[PDB]
Amino acid sequence: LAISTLYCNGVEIDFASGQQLLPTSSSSGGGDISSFKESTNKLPRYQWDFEEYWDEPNQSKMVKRGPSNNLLGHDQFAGNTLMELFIDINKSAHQYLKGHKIKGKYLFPGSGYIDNILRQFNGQDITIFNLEFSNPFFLKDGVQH
Amino acid sequence: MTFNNIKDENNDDIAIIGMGFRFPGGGNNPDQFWNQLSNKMDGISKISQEKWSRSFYEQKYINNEYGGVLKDEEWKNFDPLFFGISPKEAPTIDPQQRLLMTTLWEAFEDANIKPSTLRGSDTAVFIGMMNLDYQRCQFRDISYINPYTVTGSAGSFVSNRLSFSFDLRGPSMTLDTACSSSLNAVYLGCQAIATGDSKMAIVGGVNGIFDPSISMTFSGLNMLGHKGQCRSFDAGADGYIRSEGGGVCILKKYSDAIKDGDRIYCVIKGGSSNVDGYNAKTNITQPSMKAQGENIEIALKKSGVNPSDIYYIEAHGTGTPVGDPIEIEAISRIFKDNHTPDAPLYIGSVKSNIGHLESAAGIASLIKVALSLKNRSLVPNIHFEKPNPLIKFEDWNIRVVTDEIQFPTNKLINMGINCFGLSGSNCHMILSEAPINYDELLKTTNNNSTSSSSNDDKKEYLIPFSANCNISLDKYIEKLISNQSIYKDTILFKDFVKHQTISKSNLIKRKVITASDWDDFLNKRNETTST
Amino acid sequence: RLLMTTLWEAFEDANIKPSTLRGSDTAVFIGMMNLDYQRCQFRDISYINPYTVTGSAGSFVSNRLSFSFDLRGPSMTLDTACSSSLNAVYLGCQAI
Amino acid sequence: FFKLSMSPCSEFDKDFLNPSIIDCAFHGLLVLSEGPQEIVFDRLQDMK
Repeated sequence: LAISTLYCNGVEIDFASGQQLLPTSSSSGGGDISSFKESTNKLPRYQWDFEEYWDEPNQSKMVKRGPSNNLLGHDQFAGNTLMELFIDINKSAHQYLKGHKIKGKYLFPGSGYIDNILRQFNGQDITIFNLEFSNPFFLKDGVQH
Repeated sequence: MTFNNIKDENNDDIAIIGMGFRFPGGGNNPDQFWNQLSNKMDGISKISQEKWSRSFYEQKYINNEYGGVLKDEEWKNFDPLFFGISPKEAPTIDPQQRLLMTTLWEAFEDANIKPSTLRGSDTAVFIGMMNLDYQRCQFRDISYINPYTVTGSAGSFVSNRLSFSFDLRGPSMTLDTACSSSLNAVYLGCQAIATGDSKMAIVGGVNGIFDPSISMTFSGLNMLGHKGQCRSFDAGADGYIRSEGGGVCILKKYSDAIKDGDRIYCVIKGGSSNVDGYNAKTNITQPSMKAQGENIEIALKKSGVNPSDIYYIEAHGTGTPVGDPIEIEAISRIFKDNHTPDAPLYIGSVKSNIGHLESAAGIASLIKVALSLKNRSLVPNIHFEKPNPLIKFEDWNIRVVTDEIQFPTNKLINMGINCFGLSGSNCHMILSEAPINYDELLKTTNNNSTSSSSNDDKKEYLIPFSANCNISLDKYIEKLISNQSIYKDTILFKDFVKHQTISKSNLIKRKVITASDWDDFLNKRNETTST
Repeated sequence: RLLMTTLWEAFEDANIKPSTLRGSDTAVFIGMMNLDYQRCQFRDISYINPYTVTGSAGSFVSNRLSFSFDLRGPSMTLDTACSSSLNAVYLGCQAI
Repeated sequence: FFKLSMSPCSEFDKDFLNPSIIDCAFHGLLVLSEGPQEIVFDRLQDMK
C-alpha cells in the first residue's frame, strides 16, 4: 500500500527492478525478454477520452447535395425563396425528357413548371390563378442548362 | 564449413517492430485485423449522407455508391487535450492528422516502447498523402476563413505535427505519388536508416474522403467500379472502389532491434521505386509492363535473393480489366520460369478485403504482409469466383490464395510488395521472415513456461495502470475486467505483470492494483474500502 | 507547364540534348505545396470534367516531367512548405 | 374523356404526379383540333 501511494502521489517507481521482473540475474534467455512481448499483443491499447470536433460551413452542406432528380432543384437559401436547378437530359433522372421532341429539339415540358409549382408547395391544396409560357426552353445534349 | 559470423552486411536489413491503423471494417490492432482477414471481412460499405448525398450515384455523377470507409464519427473523434492541442484549434486540424497522432501513439503502445524514452532522439518521419478534402471543405467560402486553417490542414503538418508532438528530430517529409505514396515513404525510410541519418524511422500514409470532387473526377474517366465491389483478378473486374483510413509502421535497424529484444514482425531486404516514363507506354494513365518488370528485377537484384525463393507477392491488383493482366504478365515474365504448378507462386491483394486505399494502399499492403509473415500464414482473398480470361494461370504457374495457407515449417519465406501509382510510379520492396530461427526457439521459450507452480510465483505483484485523464484510466481498467475469460487461458499472469510494468508509460492518473493471478485480479480489483 | 518549359530550357542550358537522355534512369524530385489552379477548378461541383485531377494532382508535378523525358529514376514530389525544394535537393543527393 | 397510363418516368421518381402525366393530360384536349397546325401552349388559368 505504501509503494502504491508513493507511486500515486508523484514519485516515479521502477516497478520492474523493484520486483526483480526484468533480468537482474546473469542468465535470462531470449524468451525471458520477449515472451510477454509476443503474448500481450491482444491487450487493449490506450483508451482515449474521445471528444467530437468538426467544422464544415453550411455552404459545403449546400454543395454536397449534388444534382436533383426532380425538376424543382435544390434550394439556394436567400431572400425570397429561390429554387435553382441544372439539367443534362442525357442523365438518368431526366432521360425521359428526350421523348419530348419538337421541330427536332428537346423542348422543356410545359407541365414541368406545373410540377415545380406543386413541389415547392407540396402537400397543400393549391390554385394557380394564371400561368404564361413566353419563351421556349431548349435542352441540348451534354450541356448543363 | 562454419555457420558463424553471419551479419546484416546489407544496410538493407531493416525490421518492422510495430504498427497501427484505422482501416475500413473496424481494424484497430494487429490481432483484430488478422482475425478479420482470416474470416474474409469485406470492409466495403455504403457512403453515408455525411460525406455526400446519394443523389450523385443515382445520376451516375459518382459511378458507384460504395466505399471502404471508417465510421464517420471515427474521423471526428479525438482527444486534443492529450497532445497539447487547445480545443480552440481542434476543429481546424485535419482529421487525417488526427488519425496519424492517435494511431501513432497506438503503434508505440504496440511496439513495447514508451514514447517517453524516444523524446529528443532523431527518428525520421515519412508519411504519405495526396488529398486535402477537409481543407476544401473549409474553403467553400472565401469570406469567413479563420487564420488557423492552413496550420491545421497544410501538407507540411501531416508529418511535422507528429514530429513536434514526439520530438522526432529526423528528416520529416510527406509524399504524393498518389497510389504508391506511402510505399514510397517506406522506401525513403529505408534510405534514411541505411545511410546513417537516423537510428529509427516512422513511416505511413493517410487518405481521407470528405468531398465528392475527386470521386466524381475519377468516375468520369471510369477508373472507379460500376457495381460497387472491388474484385481482383476476375472477369467481373470493372474498377476499384476508393476507401479511407491510414496507418504507420516503425522501422528500426535489425541489429538494434534484436539487441533490445523487441517483437520483430519482418525484415525488409530492400527494394527500389522507378517510374514508367514512356517505356512501352502510350500516355500517363497506362501502366507499363516493361517498367514493372524492371522494377521487380532491380529490387530482386538489390535484395540479394533468387526469384526462385519468392513465396508470395502482394499484387497491386485493383480490379480493372486493363491493368490487372498487364501487371500479372509482368510478374509472370519473372517468376513463371522458376516455379511449377504443384508449387506455384501465390499472389493476393488487400484491396479485395478492405477496398482500395486511394493514398494509403502501400501501408495497407505493408501491414498485411507483415502480419502474414509474423503469423506464418497466408490470408484468403475474397470476391474470387472466376479468373479473368486474360490471365494465363497454368501457362505461368501462378495461383491465387483462396483459403488460409500455413507456411512450410522448413523454408525461409520471402514475399514481395507491388503497388503502382496511376501516374506511372511503381514502388516494390522485398520483405522476409526475421532471420532468427524459431524451430529451436521452443527450448528457450519454455524457460518461463512450466515455471508458474513455484511459491515465488504465488507472490502478489503491484501492477500499475496509467492514463492522462481519469475517464481513460477507468475505460482501460473496465476493458481489462470485461475480458476475464479470454485472458485467463492465453496469457500467463506473470507476462501480464511484466507488460503492465514495462510496456506502458507513466502518465499523470496513476493507479496501483495488487493481485497474483486473474481471480485475485478480479477480487482485489480495487482496495477502496475505507481508504 | 512551368516545370516542363523550364526543364527543357535547363537541358538546353546544360549542353545536353534531351534525346541522349531518353530511357535512362534519372530521378526527378520536385517540390510543391499549393494546388491553387485545382481550387480554381473546383469552385463548382456541378461541372467538373474528368480531366481535372490528371492535370492538377500532386503526382503529376514530377511524373509528367518523367513521362515527357523517359527519366526512369524514382519520381516524387515534396511538401514541407518553405523548404520543400531544398529537401528535394537533399533527396536528389541521396538518390545519387 | 380518356384513360391516362400511370408509370414512373425514372426509378428515382416516387411522387404521385410526374411532369409527364400532367403534360400528357393535355393530349386529350389537343386531339380535338383538326387540320395541320403547329400548336404551342401559351397560357392556362385557374388550376385547382
